[PDB]
Amino acid sequence: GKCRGLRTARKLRSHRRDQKWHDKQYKKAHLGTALKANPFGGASHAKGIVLEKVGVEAKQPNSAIRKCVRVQLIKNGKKITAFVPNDGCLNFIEENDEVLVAGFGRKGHAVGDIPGVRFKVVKVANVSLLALYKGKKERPR
Amino acid sequence: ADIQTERAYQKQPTIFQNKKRVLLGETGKEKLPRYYKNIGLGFKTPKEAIEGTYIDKKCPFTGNVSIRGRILSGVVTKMKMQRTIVIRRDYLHYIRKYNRFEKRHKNMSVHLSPCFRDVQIGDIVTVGECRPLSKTVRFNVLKVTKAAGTK
Amino acid sequence: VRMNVLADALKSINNAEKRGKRQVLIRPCSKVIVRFLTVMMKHGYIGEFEIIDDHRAGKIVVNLTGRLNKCGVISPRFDVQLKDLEKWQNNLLPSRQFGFIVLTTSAGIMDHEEARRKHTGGKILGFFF
Amino acid sequence: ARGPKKHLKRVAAPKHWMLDKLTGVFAPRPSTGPHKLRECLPLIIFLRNRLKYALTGDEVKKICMQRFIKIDGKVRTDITYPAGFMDVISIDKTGENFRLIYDTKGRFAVHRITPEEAKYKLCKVRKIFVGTKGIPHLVTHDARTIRYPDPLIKVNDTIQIDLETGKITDFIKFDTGNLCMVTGGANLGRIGVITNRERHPGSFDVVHVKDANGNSFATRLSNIFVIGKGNKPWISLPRGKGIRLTIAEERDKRLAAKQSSG
Amino acid sequence: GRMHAPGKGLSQSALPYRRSVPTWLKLTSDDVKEQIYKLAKKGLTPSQIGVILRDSHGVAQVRFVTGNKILRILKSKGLAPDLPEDLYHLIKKAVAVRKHLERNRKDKDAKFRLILIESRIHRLARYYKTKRVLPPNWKYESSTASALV
RNA sequence: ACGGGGAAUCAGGGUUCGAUUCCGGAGAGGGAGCCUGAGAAACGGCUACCACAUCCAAGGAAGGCAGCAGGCGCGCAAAUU
RNA sequence: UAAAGUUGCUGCAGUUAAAAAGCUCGUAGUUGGAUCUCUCUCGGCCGAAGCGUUUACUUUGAAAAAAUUAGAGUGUUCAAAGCAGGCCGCCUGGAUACCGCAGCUAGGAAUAAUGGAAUAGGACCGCGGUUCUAUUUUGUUG
RNA sequence: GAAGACGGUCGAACUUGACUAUCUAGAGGAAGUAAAAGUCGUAACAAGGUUUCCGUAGGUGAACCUGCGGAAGGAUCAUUA
Repeated sequence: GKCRGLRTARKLRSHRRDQKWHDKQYKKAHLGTALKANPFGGASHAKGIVLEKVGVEAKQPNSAIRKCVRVQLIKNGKKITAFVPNDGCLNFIEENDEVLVAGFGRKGHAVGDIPGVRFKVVKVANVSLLALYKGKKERPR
Repeated sequence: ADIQTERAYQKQPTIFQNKKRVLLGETGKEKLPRYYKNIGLGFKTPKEAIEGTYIDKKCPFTGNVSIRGRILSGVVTKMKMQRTIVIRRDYLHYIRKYNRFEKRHKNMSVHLSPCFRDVQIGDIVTVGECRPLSKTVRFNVLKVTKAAGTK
Repeated sequence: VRMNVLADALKSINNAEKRGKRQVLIRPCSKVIVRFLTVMMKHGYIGEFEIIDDHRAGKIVVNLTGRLNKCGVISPRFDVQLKDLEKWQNNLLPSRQFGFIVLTTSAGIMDHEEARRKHTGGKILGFFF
Repeated sequence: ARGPKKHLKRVAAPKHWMLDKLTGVFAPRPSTGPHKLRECLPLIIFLRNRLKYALTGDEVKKICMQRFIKIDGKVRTDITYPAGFMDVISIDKTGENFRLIYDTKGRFAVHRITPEEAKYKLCKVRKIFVGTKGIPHLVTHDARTIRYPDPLIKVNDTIQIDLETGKITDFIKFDTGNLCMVTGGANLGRIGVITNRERHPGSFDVVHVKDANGNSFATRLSNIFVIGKGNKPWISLPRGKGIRLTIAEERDKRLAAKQSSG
Repeated sequence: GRMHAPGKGLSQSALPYRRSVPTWLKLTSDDVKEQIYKLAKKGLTPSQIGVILRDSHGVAQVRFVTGNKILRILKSKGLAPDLPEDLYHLIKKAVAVRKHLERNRKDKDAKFRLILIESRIHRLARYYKTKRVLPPNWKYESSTASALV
């Protein structure tokens, strides 16, 4: 059992502090390896340059080709795969253009069928993918 | 014993000892008055300080220190320095989240006058805060209370 | 070994009350145990009890009236101020209409209501309801 | 950091000035003077925020440079001059004398006094010392050095000072049964009779003071200022007589006054 | 239970309620003191003295006839041993186990039991040192132990 | 990781944040040394070296926006010369 | 951040879901059975210098920057705000609470620790052996 | 009373020695992980066709086999004077 003594404050606090390191979220948020291995470097978004268009095959139960792009981040030169969300939206992207990329919503985790893809394209050429999708804006010339 | 154990002559600065002598007033020794003061806060001057021969400029009773500020207590744990002893102050620190306490301690290096003979490890000492006496000494032993196990 | 003889006494009372017994034997007895039992009795929770005097430490035969739901000890004896008394009442008592937290204060051993009346904190010994 | 500071933020000013928070970033930094920074009322606060003869600090400067304001009988043109407890502020042009006195809320009230009572003040002696060929000097709470005081006068006593000559007229000893005011702490501004002083050698003495309404409180010895011999003050008191009211009593009094006034 | 064994034995003396000299016992307090003195001179420890006072002289409890315990009686007269009886017996048992272990060096059970006995010896010595029965410099050694026996 | 007052959340207990207008500290590109002065190891003072950089008639001279605006750069990220 | 009693002090789990060290000993650490119900003096219906061994605890008091929070008053046209305002020159506010821990202070004496005669150097009650008496020397040095 | 000089002291100071790291012109070796029920088998799940598993050691294309000791989470809570 646990120690219940008026002078056990140090032991209880030390035990709590050591046992917190066995929590995956606490260890992730307090070690620095996750922060240093995060391609965004702790940011919410990052700008990158599209290196090529790729088609990632959905996981085994489903069957589709998710259109993604290989982008190299300007901040650190790291290469990542960013999903191009909507349909026909890969047509809005051209090679070697600047894209603003956010996370996929699961904090470094793959989302849905797309295996190993944790980023999604938010902007291409300083215009949001949603504005191009609905015809609100057109690609800069 | 012989108080002149240093390369400089040891004396109380207040006392003028080589006043002009008198042959009839000589009785074997020249006689030496003792400078002593009472520190405040109801602390009695030990009989040693009033009737001793030691020279200690950091003694609260015969030296040049003033007792002002905190009056603290502790148990003597080391007596390996010259006129300085290491006492241990023990206490309980309250951790609020656990509503509990932890045993903490810290060691204070305090000046011990030669007027306090028979001070032992485990004795309780009431010390008074003075000006910095050395790098780490800021308290002077004012009173010594024996440990119950002494015999 | 045995520590907190009050804990053992209250555990014996609780286990006997769960079993429906009319009497319980508590040994060893103590001043704290007797004072706690008296505080229990003045509120009508246990009824009369007898102290058997053996010449090392007492025993207590407590008659049990089936009015007791839970008697418990709070170890360690946390020191409780008047401000924290409401939080302790919320934590330990089933309702604000009944149930008593027993504290040892400089005025003696008494329930939390009497502690508020005498305007004193203390150390929490236990509770009963 | 380096050298003295010369500014005072509006929110870092003493709270008894009752300054706003939106009327600028700075508060009038009181000049050096007889009273402490946090226990004084700068002349601009008195002439603008309290008396409302000025709407801006420039108007306070205009008023003061006409030499219309005298503190303790001396004309002061410094609009940030630190005026503190017991100071007499005389305006001969409008013919009114005030004494800087504490209210039971711990704030300098606008207390009007007669021209006859503006001729003197009360000063608590802060120290007495023999110096300069044996002359006894006495220092007061307003830094007034008086030579050759009465040998009976000791520290914590009160002396009546004639403002024209700056010399001691009479004195009240610090003793049980003497009227006094509290000049610091939680009980600031309260007036009562000293009942017991309990000494703490090497520490602060604590003085117990009983109100004229029976209420008793305690302060540190440094916060006591003897006001009168017995229970009669030697100076006029504010609308409240040093009797601090509870919030319930004050609310009841306010409601009754509004009922009986309008 | 036992300090160094898994046993939870309950056997022990059960003292009677009365704290009075029994009716059958005609021995006065001084007579019991003299018998104790003679038994101590014979070289018997307080446990043995109490055993033979109970078993042959009808002295149920010497404390209830004399008002003093046997060890205290011996200390007052001045013929009490230097070190206490239980500590002496523990040291004797440890010496015997060590002497056995020198000629039987493959007895790991003997080594385990010697460790247990020496732990008991150290606990008792620490207690007696806090109570100032033993000098603060007193220590138990693996060489001078047989001298103390 | 400037500290605190404090902020978000919070049944009770707690968890996280506090560069940021108030108080205290530190620094003025990095180090170091000084003059003056009551007060500075001051940088909208000086003297060097280190890095960067301006004008030159090539002999020399002159620098310090983590002040207010405004540029560049950096970036997901922040306004008027 | 809450949800997360999925970091569990309150308040989690550890036969088989993740998990008790192979087994004892052992120092520090943590925890530890019953028991014990206010005195010499001073200005005659007071006042006290205290050492009653202290500590923890609890209660009180003092002291403790505003701003923020809580909160009193006040129709910013309501409100977030602000510290203003109100009446036919006058009247009134600019409250109050909290401010942890450590330090200071005065009560309580349950609980927890500690201590007081045991080897008698033991408590109270009146004197010897080594010395000078803080000027008891007041018509003068003494 | 200026320049200057000796001597001290503080002491910055375009590279070597303890460069802990990272990023890489850089192939190799060993893994892991994800794809694919492609290939060779069938180790385990039924007594899974030699009961399974543990520690240890050796051997093998590979699952694995075997020796010694242990466990039942066994396929026996039982087997008889």
